[PDB]
Amino acid sequence: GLKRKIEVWHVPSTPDTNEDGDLEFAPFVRHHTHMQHFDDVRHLEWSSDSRFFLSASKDLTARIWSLDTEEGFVPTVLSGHRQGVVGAYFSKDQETIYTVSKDGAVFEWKYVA
Amino acid sequence: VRKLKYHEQKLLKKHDFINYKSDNNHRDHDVIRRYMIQKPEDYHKYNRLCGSLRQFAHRL
Amino acid sequence: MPTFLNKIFVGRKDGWVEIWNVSTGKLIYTLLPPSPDCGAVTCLQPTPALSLLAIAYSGGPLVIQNVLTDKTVLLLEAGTDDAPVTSISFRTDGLGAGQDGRKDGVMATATSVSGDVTFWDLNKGGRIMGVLRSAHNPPSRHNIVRGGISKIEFLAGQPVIVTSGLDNSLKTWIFDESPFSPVPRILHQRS
Amino acid sequence: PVGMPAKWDVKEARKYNIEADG
Amino acid sequence: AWVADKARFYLERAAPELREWEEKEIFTKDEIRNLVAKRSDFEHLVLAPGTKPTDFLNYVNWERSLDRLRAKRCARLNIRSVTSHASQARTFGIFERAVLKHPGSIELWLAYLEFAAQVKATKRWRRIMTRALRLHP
Amino acid sequence: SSLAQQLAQIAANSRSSFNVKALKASHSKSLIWEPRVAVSQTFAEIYSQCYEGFKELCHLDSRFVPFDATLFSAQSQEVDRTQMTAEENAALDKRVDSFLHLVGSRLRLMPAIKAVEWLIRRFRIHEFNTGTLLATFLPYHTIPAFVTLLSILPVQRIPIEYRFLDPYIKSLTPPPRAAIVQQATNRPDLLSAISRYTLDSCRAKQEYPGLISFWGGIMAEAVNGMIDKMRSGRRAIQL
Amino acid sequence: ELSVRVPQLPGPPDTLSDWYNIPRTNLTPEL
Amino acid sequence: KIKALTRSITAQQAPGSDVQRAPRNLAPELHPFERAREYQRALNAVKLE
Amino acid sequence: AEKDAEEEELEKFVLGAKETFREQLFRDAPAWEDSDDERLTISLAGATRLRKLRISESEDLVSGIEYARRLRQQYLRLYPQPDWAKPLPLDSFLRDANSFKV
Amino acid sequence: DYKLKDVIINEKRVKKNDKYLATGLPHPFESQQQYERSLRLPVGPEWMTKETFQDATKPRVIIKQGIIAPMSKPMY
Amino acid sequence: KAELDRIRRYKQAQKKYGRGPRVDIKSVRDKKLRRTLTNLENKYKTAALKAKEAEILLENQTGFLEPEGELERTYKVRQDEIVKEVAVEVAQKKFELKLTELGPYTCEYSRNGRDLILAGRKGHVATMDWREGKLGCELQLGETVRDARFLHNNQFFAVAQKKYVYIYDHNGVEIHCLRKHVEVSHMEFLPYHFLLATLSISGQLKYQDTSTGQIVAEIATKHGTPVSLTQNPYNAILHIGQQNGTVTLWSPNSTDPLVKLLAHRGPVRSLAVDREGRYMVSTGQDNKMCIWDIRNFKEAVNSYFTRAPATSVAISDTGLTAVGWGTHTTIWKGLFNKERPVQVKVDSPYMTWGGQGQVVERVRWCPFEDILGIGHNEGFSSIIVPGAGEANYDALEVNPFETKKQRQEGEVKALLNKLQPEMIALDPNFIGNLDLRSEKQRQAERDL
RNA sequence: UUGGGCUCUGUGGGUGCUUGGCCGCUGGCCAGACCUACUUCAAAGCCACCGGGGGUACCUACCGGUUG
RNA sequence: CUGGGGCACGCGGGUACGCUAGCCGC
Repeated sequence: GLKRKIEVWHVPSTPDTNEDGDLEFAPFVRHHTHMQHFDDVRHLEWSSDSRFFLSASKDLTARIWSLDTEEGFVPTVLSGHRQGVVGAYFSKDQETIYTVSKDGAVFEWKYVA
Repeated sequence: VRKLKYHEQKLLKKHDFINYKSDNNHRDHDVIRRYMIQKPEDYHKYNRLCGSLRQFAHRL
Repeated sequence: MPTFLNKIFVGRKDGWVEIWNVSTGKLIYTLLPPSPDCGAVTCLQPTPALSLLAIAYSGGPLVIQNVLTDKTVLLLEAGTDDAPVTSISFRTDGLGAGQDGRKDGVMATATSVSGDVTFWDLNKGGRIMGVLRSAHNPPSRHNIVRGGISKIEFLAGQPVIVTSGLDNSLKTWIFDESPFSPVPRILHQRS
Repeated sequence: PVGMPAKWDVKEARKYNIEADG
Repeated sequence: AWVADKARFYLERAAPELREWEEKEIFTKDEIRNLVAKRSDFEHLVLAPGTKPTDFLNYVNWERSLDRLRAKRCARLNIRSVTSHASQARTFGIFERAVLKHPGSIELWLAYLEFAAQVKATKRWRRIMTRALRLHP
Repeated sequence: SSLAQQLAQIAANSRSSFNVKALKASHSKSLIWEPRVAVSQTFAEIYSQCYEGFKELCHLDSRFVPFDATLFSAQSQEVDRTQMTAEENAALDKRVDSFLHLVGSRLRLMPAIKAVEWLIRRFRIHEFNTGTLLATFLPYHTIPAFVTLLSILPVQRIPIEYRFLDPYIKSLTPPPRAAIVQQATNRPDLLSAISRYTLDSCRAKQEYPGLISFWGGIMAEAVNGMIDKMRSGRRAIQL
Repeated sequence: ELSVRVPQLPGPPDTLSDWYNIPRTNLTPEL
Repeated sequence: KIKALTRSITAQQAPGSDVQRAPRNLAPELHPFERAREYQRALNAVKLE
Repeated sequence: AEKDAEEEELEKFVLGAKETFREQLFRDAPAWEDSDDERLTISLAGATRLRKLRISESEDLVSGIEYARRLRQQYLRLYPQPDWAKPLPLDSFLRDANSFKV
Repeated sequence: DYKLKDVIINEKRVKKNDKYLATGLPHPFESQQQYERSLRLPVGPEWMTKETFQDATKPRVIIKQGIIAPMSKPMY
Repeated sequence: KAELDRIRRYKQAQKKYGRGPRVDIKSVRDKKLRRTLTNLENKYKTAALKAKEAEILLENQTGFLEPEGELERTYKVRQDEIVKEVAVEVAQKKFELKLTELGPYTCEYSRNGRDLILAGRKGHVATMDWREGKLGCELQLGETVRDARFLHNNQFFAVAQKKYVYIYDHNGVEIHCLRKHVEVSHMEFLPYHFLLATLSISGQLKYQDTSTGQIVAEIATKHGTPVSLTQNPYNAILHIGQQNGTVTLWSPNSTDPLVKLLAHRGPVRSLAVDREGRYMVSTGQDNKMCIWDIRNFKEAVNSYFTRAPATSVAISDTGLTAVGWGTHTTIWKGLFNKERPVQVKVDSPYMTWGGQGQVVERVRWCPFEDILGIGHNEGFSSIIVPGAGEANYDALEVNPFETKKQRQEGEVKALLNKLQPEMIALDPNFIGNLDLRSEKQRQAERDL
């Protein structure tokens, strides 16, 4: 998470990891960018199945993002705090997610009707 | 503003555009010029020090 | 052709140009050059004008033609038989001709047997206006020093014009305005 | 001094995109 | 200098004739703006400090000519409602402040007399003649 | 002070005043009378005197009648060039240019001068068609008319070639022909400009022997001096 | 009748209007 | 069909004439605090009195 | 006209002559032919780049030739045609590139 | 409660305005609404034409220079 | 009949210059009171009618544009097209100032537009005559700069630095710094008064009189740091907007808010107000903006949504509204109609100013020439737009062409006509109404 | 070495490790396109820096009351 | 007499002009 832009790059194939390997020139390859977002992006956290990730902003918002295009899904927002969020994480059973926001307010969210 | 006339002066008795009573005779500015400081913030830091000093003197 | 539909333009080793509708894979037209003493088309490029093309023969004439009426529009003894024009590029700016910088129609021509590029002002009858002498190193067969010029682009809309050669050099040049400049000045280079 | 040229400003120029010859 | 304000009086009194002419199809809006503009500039020119009888005659010719144009055009429009009274009256007031500012012009005086005589105001004409004779015996 | 660089760019690229002080001075620059009258010369008498001179000129020479219609009519007496659009302004400029090319013949005559004074105090020709007027007055560069114009010229408005008259503006004496020819030898742009002006005239069939003699003399001396520069000794630079 | 103007555009004062122009004193050593 | 507004400087002052042409709109949109400014003027009138 | 000439002179005198001043200021067939381009047509509104070159809010399917003419129009409005698109011994000498060798 | 997008006026009178109020009715008047609608109009040159200004500030009596000798013949 | 037009004229006069409906003449019982009130009503009707007749001596014509065709639309016009079509005495004014590396820039004009100020977040203050192009003064101020704003002329201006607030003369000499305000975040200038009103970070609003230099009233808003502030100049009342989701209307005569509009779900980002005080628009963190009738205190319509949180919004004299958001700004035209009682949401903007990467910090409407200032992080940019701008000022209130004499006289006019801070409320026309309670007790004492 | 020199004044790269310009970004756009829809429910609290001694009628903050 | 109240005020042809005093239209 750069000052506003959000990025996801691959990991590079290491000369440690391939048997007949070499230093590449351009070691990273840039997978997706995201400009859906309005202020500083201050924390990010992966899921445990490595398929979704949470973005806790500096503009009182959090967003859920797909690694790749899921089927029954829309990348989505979560709002409602009073002073910008510092953390946001998945549950172990990835249904509920928590956010913890800068004036000391922890919100547990579920995806209900 | 021009030099105000007679009657307009007698209405604008308490009006002046420069010397504010909060500006404190511009004591801040008069000293800062005379002693070549570069940071009127540094003037007021000096100042609230001198104030803590004088209240120590007074309570002493 | 900028506004044509699924047509490409090919040139031959013979002096001919063949219009090909690439949709159904069909040769649709062929064109020949005036004074067939000119031998082989060397380079060709579409103008900023409409339906107007620049073919360059090895034999020395450039020509620009209405590629749907097949009438010559301008003819230029523009290369020698020893020195054929091998890449051109037109300026698309709007200003820069008529000896006052205000009018348009400037083009740049390049060989690969020299390293000097040439600028024409098209307006009255297509006069020359100048030569950036030895932009790259002049090519030589007896000399170790490589030379010769690869391609020239007037980048669109702006009076920069990018040249590269053989001798490991990419330079960029620009016209100013308030002094009118016949030949540009260099405004980047990497060697 | 007059006559000495300014910065190089890339001029906001629109050109004819040509991906429409289909 | 109070010249803007004095002009404000005269132009504001000029207003409702122009209101009526707007409300009639005798002139369009851009023409109306042209008219108001020209009138304002002339009135300022009159109430300028350094003024001259030629400028006065210029202005009154402008207004009188306007009256004639208005008459011709409303005749072409076959409209009988409009009069000339307000134009003639404001024309008079021009002549009055003209003679107050420069009383000493036989030229401006005779222009005044001829104006009155062509519009038919003989009692007024005798009065004007009286004052002019008194100033230049 | 990069801010100030930007601002003075704009402010000398201005075309209309906006404080009354610069308005009054901009109106008071003029040729015949003095500033201390031209200030409060209003816009009738200017047209009066100048149109009188215009009648004199039209009775002398014939082909001024379309200019009578278009550039000296009573609506032109109050057209405010400052508030039209650009293409209008350019068409106006063309009319301005053609008038200058016709009138520059009879320049030593007072009605012609009066005509140009009208052009200046109304359309500010000296401000918005500067290079043309400087061009058509350069042939008479020894005369009191030229010095007066030199006075009223706006400095940053002077075209980039003709900038070299600034010390003469600082010292109001006419430049001499050697000074002109030396700047002509050093630059290509001034010589190109003079030649293009006089070519426009003779394309327009409005030339006259004084101007042609002027142009020939200046071109000839300039080309002499230019070959004097171009001599090299070294074969390639000579070529 | 109506001719072209002449341009002539280019400290403490020299002769005194308020005393019929006594000039400023040139200072000869004899003076 | 473009038409923006403009002002001359002619509109403030006609050239050749150092009078002050000062146009006067009457919009209550253009003069807020109507009764407040008026009452304040009257108060000044009494103090002047 | 239904106006009198002296009346128009008045109209000149008091209303001015503003518009008339403005007016007074403002005083190869194709050699070859295609068949497939006749055979082509294109969904304008379905395109987004090509949306801006329609005429009404009704044109979507337009034949190849007309589509091309619209395209040429847009090329004109985007890049207008230069005037040089519309013998002397010395001018030929200038325009010949062989007279510049070293 | 209060839903979204519904304003909340303070319903309290602001004490310090009570001097710019006018406490007693003016003696010619008979209704507050008569009076509060009677003034209703600014009088200066900023809000009306100069002619209405002259008419609105004209005094009831005008006295020139001279001698007010008491009336000889009853006028009307 | 012909008199129907005259009656319509009368009705229009009553709608415009009435300033109060009409007097009930039949209700009076006294003959003397009756005749006086009739004469009053006569003079009044004629006053209204003559002012309606006076509505012809305006000189200019209100700028506009009309899209000629059914295909194209106004929000698809380029500045290039405008500057072609337009008059050269404003195709000057289309300009830009690239001042890069001293922060995003923050702009504000002066109340006659003869001059402006742009001040750079990293501490660079510049004060210029725009259309004439001689700069007034520029200083460096070291430490950062929150907000800068002219005072009653283009002479004096205000710089709200890191801690103290400072006011400077016309050559940029620091006259004096009011240390009373501390860590101000917002300044506004209540100018028919001489009030300088500021929002400190801890939500302490101060109204300091400029002329006296004795602060008049301080308020500790018991809720929340002030996220937004703007100023109603039909009444000189502060519209501030909190962090919570409410925007509150404030006056210097009470420690408790005057009213509290409930609004967007996050913080209000911005507030802006009609100059006649009819309608107030505001933008929240929920990407909606919405408007309100002020005089009635309810919304007009369903909110608009905008594709960002708009940092700024400001409206001209006439009804244009500029919402600067994200990286490109949008101007809507008919966001509020005054003659219409019921509003209808607009389909589309008036025009845009596209985003070539200038994060739009703050926008403002130049007061009387039809251009619009945008302060973005690369510098200041002045674009041109025809619909805005009051066409015809009144040269005794302000004057975009003031000479030195008239500035001196006007300064002393507003000084003599300064307003004590007490005459500030929800309805500015209440001087000399009835004290209902005390009049009741007077009638009590009189009949007893 | 078939002109030399000082001084001034511009432009261009450099003076920090090379991943594109833009936008409403999993896409599009660089000739742009569509432009105003959608809604169940306002809000949790605290703190939040002006130099010292000094007076305090009025304003304000607080604390305690009083009628309505 | 700015005291108030009443009548008339334009374009055609007529009776008539180095002119407009009168009949009917527009």
